[PDB]
Amino acid sequence: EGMKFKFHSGEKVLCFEPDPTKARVLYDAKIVDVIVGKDEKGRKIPEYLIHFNGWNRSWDRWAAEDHVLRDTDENRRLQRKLARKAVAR
Repeated sequence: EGMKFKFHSGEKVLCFEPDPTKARVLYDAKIVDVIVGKDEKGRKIPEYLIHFNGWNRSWDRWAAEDHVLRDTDENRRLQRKLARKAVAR
């Protein structure tokens, strides 16, 4: 690998809505795999296979490190804020 990974396989996490057509929110999620990938420019980055809790494995997707947050009180609070803001009615 060479590089440093902030998260690890098996780690329960909060992952942002990966669909840009959808409201920004944080899902309860789990790291399922980790590789070295690339950004828009071809520069090496870390990437994570995310399974989203309560969603079947067809929703699994690769995310960049910054789209994933550690599951903490602090990020739980943010999850609440983002979720209640997304209610459109």
